[PDB]
Amino acid sequence: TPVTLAKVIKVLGRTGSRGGVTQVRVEFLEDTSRTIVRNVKGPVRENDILVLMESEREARRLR
Amino acid sequence: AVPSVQTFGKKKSATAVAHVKAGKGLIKVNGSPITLVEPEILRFKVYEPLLLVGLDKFSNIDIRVRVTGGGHVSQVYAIRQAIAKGLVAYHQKYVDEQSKNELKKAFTSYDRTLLIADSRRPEPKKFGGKGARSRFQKSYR
Amino acid sequence: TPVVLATPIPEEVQQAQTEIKLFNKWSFEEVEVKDASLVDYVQVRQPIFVAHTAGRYANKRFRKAQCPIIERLTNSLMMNGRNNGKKLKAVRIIKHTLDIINVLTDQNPIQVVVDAITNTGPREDTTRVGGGGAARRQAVDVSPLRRVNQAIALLTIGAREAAFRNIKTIAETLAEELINAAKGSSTSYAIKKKDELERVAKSNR
Amino acid sequence: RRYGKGSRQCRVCSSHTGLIRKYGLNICRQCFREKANDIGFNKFR
Amino acid sequence: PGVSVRDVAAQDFINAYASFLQRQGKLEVPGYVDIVKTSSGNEMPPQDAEGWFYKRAASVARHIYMRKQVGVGKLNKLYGGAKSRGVRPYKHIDASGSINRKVLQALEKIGIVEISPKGGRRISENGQRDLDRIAAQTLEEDE
Amino acid sequence: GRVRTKTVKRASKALIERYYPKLTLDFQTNKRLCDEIATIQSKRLRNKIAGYTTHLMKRIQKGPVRG
Amino acid sequence: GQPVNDFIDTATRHVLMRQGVLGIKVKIMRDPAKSRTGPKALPDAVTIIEPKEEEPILAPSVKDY
Amino acid sequence: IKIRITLTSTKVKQLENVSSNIVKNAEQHNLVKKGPVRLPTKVLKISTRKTPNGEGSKTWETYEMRIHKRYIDLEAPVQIVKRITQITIEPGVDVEVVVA
RNA sequence: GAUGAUG
RNA sequence: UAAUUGCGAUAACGAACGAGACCUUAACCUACUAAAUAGUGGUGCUAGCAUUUGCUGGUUAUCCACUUCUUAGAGGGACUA
RNA sequence: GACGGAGCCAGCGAGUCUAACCUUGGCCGAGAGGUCUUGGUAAUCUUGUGAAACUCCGUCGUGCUGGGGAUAGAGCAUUGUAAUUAUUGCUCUUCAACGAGGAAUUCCUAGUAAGCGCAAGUCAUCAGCUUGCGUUGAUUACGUCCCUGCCCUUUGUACACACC
Repeated sequence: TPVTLAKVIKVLGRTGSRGGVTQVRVEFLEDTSRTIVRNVKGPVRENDILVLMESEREARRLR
Repeated sequence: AVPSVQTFGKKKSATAVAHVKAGKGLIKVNGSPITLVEPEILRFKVYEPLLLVGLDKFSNIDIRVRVTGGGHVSQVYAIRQAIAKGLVAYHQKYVDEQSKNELKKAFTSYDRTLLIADSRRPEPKKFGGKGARSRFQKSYR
Repeated sequence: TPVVLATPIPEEVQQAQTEIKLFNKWSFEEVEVKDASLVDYVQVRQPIFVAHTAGRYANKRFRKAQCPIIERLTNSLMMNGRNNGKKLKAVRIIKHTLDIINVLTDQNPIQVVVDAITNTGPREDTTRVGGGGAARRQAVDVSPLRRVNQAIALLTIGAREAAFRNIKTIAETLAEELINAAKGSSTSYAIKKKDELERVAKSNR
Repeated sequence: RRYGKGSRQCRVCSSHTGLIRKYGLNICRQCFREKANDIGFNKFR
Repeated sequence: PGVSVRDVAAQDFINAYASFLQRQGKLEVPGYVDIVKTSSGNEMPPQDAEGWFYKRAASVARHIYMRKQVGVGKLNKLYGGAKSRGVRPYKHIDASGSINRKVLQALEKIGIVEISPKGGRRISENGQRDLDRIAAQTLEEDE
Repeated sequence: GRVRTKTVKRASKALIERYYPKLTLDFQTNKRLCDEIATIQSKRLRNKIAGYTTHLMKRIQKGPVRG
Repeated sequence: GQPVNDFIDTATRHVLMRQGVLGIKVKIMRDPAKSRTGPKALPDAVTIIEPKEEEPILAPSVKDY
Repeated sequence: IKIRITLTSTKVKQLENVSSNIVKNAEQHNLVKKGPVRLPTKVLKISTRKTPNGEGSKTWETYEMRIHKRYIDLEAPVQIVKRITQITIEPGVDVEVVVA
């Protein structure tokens, strides 16, 4: 299956009962000007590149 | 007298003293050639300050090092600091400023420890454990 | 041209004045791996000699990303108690292992190590989530730095477990592990584990 | 008699156990804490 | 150019001198070379039963050349090791005093060492000639 | 955290209200002035006092500081 | 802190009354301004000297000699 | 006339009054002397449990007594040597003078 | 917004 | 903010103990005062290899100098400038 | 990785009066140890405490095997009036469980965890313990209030021995 790439443009906060899940907003490389918010599992900064296995799943917040 | 310079380097308790003077290109550590330094795998740590700036600079000089303290690994890092420091102090006193600056730029851009010592030192033990932070095991039943 | 001194420096050790080679055999100009996401977290642009630097990387959050990758693979072989420390064995085991890769594949050995990293970092993982104590799994994305971290751990855990109670040496089992993973072969411990994590993740979206 | 636990006693309290002999103090650990300031052992680090 | 013992790696020199003395055959060997083990810390006698005594002599020869003086005690310290002690942990244990005394008495009878003021043994003018001569050969064999 | 205690806040305030014409933005100059204008018991506390006095001096250049 | 050692004296005694022993402890904080040897004030005491009045001058002048 | 005057005390302040007295006194008699050689401080440590009865968390305590030693060498006539040995007696400082 | 009795 | 640490607000105003300051120790100083019971260099005597003025040792009964490394006393340095 | 021969490097300490301490060096002995001398009341000598892990070159080769050294037999020594219920050290022989460990549970954020050994405390002899010391030196967060608790405010209470 295809895989799409996106670029973190902001880090919103932290979630999970124990803080191991940061929340980010991203900008897709191809077809930019589409942004999605989703959760990540390890340390992360601005300008990082994330490989998204499925593009269209916007992620919920525990608070 | 012939031009001379004395410098030193340290890592943990290891210390090495490098006497440097105008000569023919000798580089001996502990009264032996630099080619016989042990442990073998880390020979290129001692060779590094020479290679990085070319062997040319070392042709007109004699360098004699001596090491004490620490252990097998920490001594090697003391030697490499002394050799780099000796060359910079020699160019300070007997060549010119520019040469010292450009030399220093090469040494620093590769590895800072070649010239500035490592500030880390060991932590004391604290009663109640086998180490500075570790503790004995606790039990409740 | 070669220079001679009062102390002779062998000719095997004099060509390096033009370019730094790892273990004085392998070059760095030709190492580049195409995973666009992982460039800023694999360090192959500062050539070094001996893979024994003694740097400080545990004082700030992301300083470890600047450590050259060969040394971060060395670090992970010093494991399971009786081998903690003993970095001089790790440097020797990686000197042998890089050598075996070149013989077995006629290819740059460092570039093979890089490819093994970029084909093992799982892309999607799962997290425990619940309320009041009852829990379940939920899918999340995995960050670039952690992709490299969990890559190295898998490559060296499999190589350590494959050699234990075996006739083959550690430098060999690690050599086989790195060769297969970079090929994308399901024989590797690293690749099989990756697919187990990503299969679970898809089922818990 | 020439040796052992019976050959040594705290010079202050006649106690037999806990005696410290370093530097020829021969004072039981309890009494040492009491007399430490006068003897010249202070608490620094 | 000249050559000194310090200009050749220790591993090469020790084997070179040990061979030379084995061919030459006038070094006195104490007879118990098959029974004794080199220290109380060890559990098996040397594996190279033929040539272990010759190797020990070479090591002591170089050892004196580097430094002022030594004594049988200093060599026991240097050739000790980690005693197993079984269930209990390790501890440094000194080496065999008999063996190290009879390699120093042997080395005197060959003329490589002499007693010195301030105690212990010491290199002799003849000792320095032999070791230095063999170092230059070992370099020549670098081809 | 680099918060400064009331001993530092008030000793620094007490020097500006008496020695504005003699104080400057230089830390090294202010540091030496506080040897001749005050009696302080330690190098550490003296350095901190002179440091915060310098800090307030920059503030006054921008405008009136409260209090 | 350290000033305890400098400026505090202490003592303790046993009183064998008929009901049983009862102890006393006396603490005296000497006044540091009267110290003859050692620090003359607590560590956190800062003293600021009151400067003299200094009037503006009228016009530039010179003096000869 | 060679002499070696040594000093040992647990408190530096008194010991620098004595030493500074000796050297400044010798230079006004223009004698020849070595400098005040300061040997390494030797510290004495005693470690002990605070608790007098064995109960409670294992809390350990350490004490320290410090010893500072110094010596000077003098080559001076005996008459001046006599009064030198006599002056600079101070509580808490110990002095020994050896000839030849 | 799963479970959790007693001294 | 590590801190009842501060900025402030204010029916409260000015204070005291605790935290901080303070002390001990670990890091730096080719800058002061010195030092063979610590060091290094040179020079008398001397062993070996080569011998163009070279490489490595011995001699603490040779003597001279010096303080980079080692020791301490008195000070400098960081205050997030 | 075990074993063998070589390589070869610390820091913190302690040491002799109403007296026997720390011991270089020489010689005998497989070894422990024995004997004759010597320096140190100590930056002077023991002591560069030539320590262990460690590197190199070899022998063995996935075999409860040269991994493992418990439990036993026999002999030679040291401390002590006295060692039997072996004080401890040496030598040969005997050569068990143990194949990485269930529910549970401890410690830890860098010269730190962990591996390695040394001096000191007790001490005639006896450390597998404790207090410090150095040598080799990673992996993983740079967060959260889910479990265990802590500090401040608001709120309910039939609790005051105070949610046991």
